[PDB]
Amino acid sequence: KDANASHPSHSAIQSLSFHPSKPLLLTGGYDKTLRIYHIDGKTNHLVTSLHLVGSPIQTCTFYTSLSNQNQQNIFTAGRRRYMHSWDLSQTAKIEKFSRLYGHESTQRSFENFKVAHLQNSQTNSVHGIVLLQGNNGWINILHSTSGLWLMGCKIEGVITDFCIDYQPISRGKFRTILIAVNAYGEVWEFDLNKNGHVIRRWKDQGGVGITKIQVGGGTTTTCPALQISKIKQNRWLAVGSESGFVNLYDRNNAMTSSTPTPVAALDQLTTTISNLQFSPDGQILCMASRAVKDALRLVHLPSCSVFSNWPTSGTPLGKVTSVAFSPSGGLLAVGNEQGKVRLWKLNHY
Amino acid sequence: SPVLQSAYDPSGQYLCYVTVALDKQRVGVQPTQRWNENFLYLEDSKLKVTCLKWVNDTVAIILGMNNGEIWLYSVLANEVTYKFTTGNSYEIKDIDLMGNQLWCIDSSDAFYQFDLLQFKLLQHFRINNCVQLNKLTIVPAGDSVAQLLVASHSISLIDIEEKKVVMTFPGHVSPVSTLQVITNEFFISGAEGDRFLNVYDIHSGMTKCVLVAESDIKELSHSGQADSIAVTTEDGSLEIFVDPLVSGNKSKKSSKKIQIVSKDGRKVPIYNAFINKDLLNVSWLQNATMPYFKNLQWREIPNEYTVEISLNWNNKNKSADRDLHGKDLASATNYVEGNARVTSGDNFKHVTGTVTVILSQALQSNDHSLLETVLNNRDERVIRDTIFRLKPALAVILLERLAERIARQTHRQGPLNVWVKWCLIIHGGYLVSIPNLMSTLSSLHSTLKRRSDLLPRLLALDARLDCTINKFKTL
Amino acid sequence: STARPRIITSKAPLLPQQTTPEQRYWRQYTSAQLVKEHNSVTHISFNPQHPHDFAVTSSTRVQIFSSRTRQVIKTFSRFKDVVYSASFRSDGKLLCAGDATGLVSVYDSYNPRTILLSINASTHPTHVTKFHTQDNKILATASDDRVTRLWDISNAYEPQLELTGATDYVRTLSFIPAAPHLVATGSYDGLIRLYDTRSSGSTPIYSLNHDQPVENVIAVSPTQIVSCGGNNFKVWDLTSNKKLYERGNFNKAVTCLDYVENFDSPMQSALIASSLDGHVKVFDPLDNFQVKFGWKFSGPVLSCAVSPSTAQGNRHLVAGLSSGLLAIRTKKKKSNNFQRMMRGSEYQGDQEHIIHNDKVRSQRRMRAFERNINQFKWSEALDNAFVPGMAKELTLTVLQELRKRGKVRVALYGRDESTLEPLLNWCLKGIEDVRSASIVADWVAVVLELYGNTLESSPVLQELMIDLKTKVRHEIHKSKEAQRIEGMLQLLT
RNA sequence: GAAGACAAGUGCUUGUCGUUCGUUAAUGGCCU
Repeated sequence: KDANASHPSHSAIQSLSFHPSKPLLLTGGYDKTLRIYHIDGKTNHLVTSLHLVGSPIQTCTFYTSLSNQNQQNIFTAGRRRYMHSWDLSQTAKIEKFSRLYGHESTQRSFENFKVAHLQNSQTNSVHGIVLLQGNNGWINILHSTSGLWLMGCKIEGVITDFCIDYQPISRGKFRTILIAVNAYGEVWEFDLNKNGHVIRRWKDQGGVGITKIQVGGGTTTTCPALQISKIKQNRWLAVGSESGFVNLYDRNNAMTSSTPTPVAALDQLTTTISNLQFSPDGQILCMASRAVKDALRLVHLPSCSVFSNWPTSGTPLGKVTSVAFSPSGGLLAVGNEQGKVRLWKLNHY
Repeated sequence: SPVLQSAYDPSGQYLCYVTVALDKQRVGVQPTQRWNENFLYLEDSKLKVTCLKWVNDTVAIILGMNNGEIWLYSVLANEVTYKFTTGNSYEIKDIDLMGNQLWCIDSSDAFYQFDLLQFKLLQHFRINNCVQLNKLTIVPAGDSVAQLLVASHSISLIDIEEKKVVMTFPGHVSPVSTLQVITNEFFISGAEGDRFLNVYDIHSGMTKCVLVAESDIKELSHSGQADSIAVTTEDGSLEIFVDPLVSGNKSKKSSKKIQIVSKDGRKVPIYNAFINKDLLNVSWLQNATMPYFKNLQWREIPNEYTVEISLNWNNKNKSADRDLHGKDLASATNYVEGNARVTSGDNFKHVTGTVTVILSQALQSNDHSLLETVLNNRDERVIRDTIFRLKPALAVILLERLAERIARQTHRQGPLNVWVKWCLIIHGGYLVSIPNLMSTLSSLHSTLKRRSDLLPRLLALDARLDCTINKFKTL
Repeated sequence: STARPRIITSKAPLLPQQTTPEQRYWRQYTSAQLVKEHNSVTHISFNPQHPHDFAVTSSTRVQIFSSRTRQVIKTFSRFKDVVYSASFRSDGKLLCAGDATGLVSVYDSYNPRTILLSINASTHPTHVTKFHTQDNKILATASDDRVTRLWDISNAYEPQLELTGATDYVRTLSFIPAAPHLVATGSYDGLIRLYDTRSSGSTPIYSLNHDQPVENVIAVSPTQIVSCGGNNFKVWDLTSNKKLYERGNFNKAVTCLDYVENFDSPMQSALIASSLDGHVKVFDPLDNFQVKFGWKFSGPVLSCAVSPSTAQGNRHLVAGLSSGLLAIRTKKKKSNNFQRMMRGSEYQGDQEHIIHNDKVRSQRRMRAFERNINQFKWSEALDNAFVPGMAKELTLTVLQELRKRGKVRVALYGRDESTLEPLLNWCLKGIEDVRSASIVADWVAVVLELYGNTLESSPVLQELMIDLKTKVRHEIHKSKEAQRIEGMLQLLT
């Protein structure tokens, strides 16, 4: 049963997220609502439905701290200058991140954010960070709870996407690498663990108009681990274009070759890529387009082959605007322009 | 309903309830009187909990379920202590534990008996003439275990010792859902989707009476002295029959009814009520999975009752930091003058060719468009002669109108100062006679006092002007 | 944190005769157009049901106007002698026309072509023909024959009740909204008759002893009527049979009078009256019928009328003068894929659980001086105040607030010889008022004590200080005269 | 009003205090 069938939305569902431990799907769209549903097998129900006033929601992801395991903040933003942070009776503690502590000239919109973690490396004090797109090349990194501007990296050209890769160096210590892309394909790899610098820059073979990068196969900003021990380096890197192609890169030779050859250039989607999401095991990559009905393609990994029997001509998709995986159950929640998040279950998991 | 199966402990202090969690079932225990975060997940996505029972030496619950084994799970430490293994691989439709002799039903009608102290299986044991069996209870005849009841779409009392069925009962057209013994001679029986409950005699075989509900029957609990039966219907409500065994005569309807309806007008479903000596514990789901409870004495409650609770249906989010509108409460509320009237301390309020007749006409009526035409003249002998032939009652009106024009027009203090001067001279004798002069000439006195206190400030500017004027006139 | 307070505009103690809220509503009746007429207009009556029309009478021609276009919609030119009155019915369909030839004609509104009815009254001219207010089928007319008649329009040949007992020249009558059996009748010698039509109807129940002739009677209330007669106008309580108020505030005799209740106004109801001096004065029964506002026209006014309570549009004041003039004063009043794109913009949270509004409410925009004071550019703030198009009230506000918060010396440290000239040009025009001269005194004395060295060489500021000297001679002497007339009030008290 | 302590003269003179007693002017401005 669809998760929106308990209580329907009114706008197009713009972003989804699953709780990293709890069964909880957070839905948000231009309805200015954060509808947290529960995910049963048969009877979904509303856990809560918070309606902000005047604040459209484009991206909304959960965040659980690595060390505390009890904060469970809910970060949402939109085409405004603020980001609403919801903590986890009757009321709701909602603070807004309407303060660029150094400079509001770069990011006049908060709508493109992704929440990752970071290690101090002076102390072993792990904490969340939020990363925001800016004016031209500026990716600005803020503190997740204190709100201070921590650091900020600028790429050349126009940002179109950014994703975050982890690297465990030693016992209980990991270095976070931010992977950001130009329109051209000049992919940069910043090292956020130390101060603002670059590890490597390279070129995606193709990708004249690039929409999304997702780094998956391990711990990612959408489906992370719950502790410093289970943080694992991602194994694959997907670079999505706007002409429908998606170029995959295995990290075992993309970190070495410095101008890496794509493993396979998938072509089965035509319109612009709206979502790239990897399964938490790393074996199913979900590419989704939003300019046409029935624009979902699952590809087997590492065979790089689209599944033939899924999806068919009788599946209900609509204009697919946001896809979500599940961290444990292997579920797949797919949004639409009709605001009906429809739920599927991969039965191997 | 999001909660699949929930079972109360004896004496009503906790319940263990199972629920779906990303297509992996989890079991949790909640106190019912007074949050919680401790659950047991099932590590496989296929195996599901079918039946549940408590044990009255830590408190442990019983999980006989789909995979074939029967789990023994201690509440205090989230850990299964032992798994009782059925020899075959079939789901367990029902469980019962009295003494140390656990009893369960295979899906293929095979009874089993398990010992708690030895952790052993006593006797895998099958019967005839019951092709499906899905519910069992045993009788509390003493310390013994004999003559367990087993039932599925018909009820049969079966003695263990002779391994035979003793007496059958005419069951129900649907499979039986609730089968509990109440007293030593009567046991309740209820089907699935049926609004009927029968107290069948364990010795006579004839039903004593039948209990009808208002809707279909899902969950049932009973008091130990057989004076109250608390049955939770499927649609979400609760009926309580008082004294079901008292002597329509054959069918007894709901004595009292308890519903739970939220404050906004929405209805709230009810699952798994509990009853005791004058104590009822209605349970429901506040959020999608979190269970909320309410103790309530059910004898003073009338025949129809609606418990009202507070769901945040359209609740405005008040904040501890925020005020009613944006600002903080440690933010000092700034002074705003706004639309405040500003007055003064002197403003009292209810404390030869003349133009006399055209001025008196312009003062008896409030024709200000003609008073100015009279007042354009500046020939001072005419001003003397007009006040001479002026009505003294109209002169007080003239002083009020002249005061309003000198207050509004500061440049008109030239010609109108001789008008007020000549009026107070001629009608001076009448003005002493009228006593409330502060009431009448309040506009005159306020304009004059305000134009007179300026003078030390204007003199201070003028001599300081004359210092710099005499500085440059000399050189 | 704390939100920054706005710079509050300064205010002196208020002068007497300030603008009342009731004056501020009534002075919106602007754009007074004037339409020439062939004779003295005597009656203006609006439409009760849909008040977008009002009928104006003239020499043999009642013409219907509009509330929207304020122009002539139709004309009625089927009259032998001059038409006197023209009153709409409460249904708004059928309008009377009392004619001086003797017989009255009533026909449908918005239709000159279909003369629906022509009742022959007595051979004397009929001055007023009014329809019933609560009832909608009975006409009441007067005449110079000193009798009023009540005609049911089903029988337009014989009067249903020949209401007699009048003394001389009944020229205005009115009904009473509570009782349908009670008809007020005003003669032309005083003696305001109150008649009963449920009775035999040939003698009044009582009379109101007005001395001078009455020209208009209007029911201001179910239990109060108001009498427009002679130099004043009086109100009467009907049940007590006693006068209550009397307002002698007119130069000549009041002629016409109209009343409106529960229209959108700062007061509950308003009573207007034409004064035959060009003055139409408004009164309110809650404030003991005192005068609140009075417009003045050129010639004397014979007919006054206001739009009724339920206009729902531009309201009108129609006043008709003796010289054939109708003065009208009027208070006036993408792609379908992109809607399926963003659908939740018009939702506002009608069914969600928790609503959290945290958008801070936008204020009035900040002015040029308030921005510079907040950014502490005090020297640039003082030059920002004296832009010549800006009001004199807020130039005093900048001078006060920069004196209070900062200093007047900090705003004058960086001044040049040319930069002082906008400052001294305003104190020339501001020294006269009492409202500013306490602040002008400090703001000029800082120039005299600091820039008294540059006056020695620059002749331009020398002319400014001389002209300030010649204006403070007038100001002190005016204040010296003000203390003399202050010395008057202690003599005569 | 006094004492305790440091600079400018080729060893003392030339001022002031995060010292006690007695006494009626670092280009540096206020969020979202």
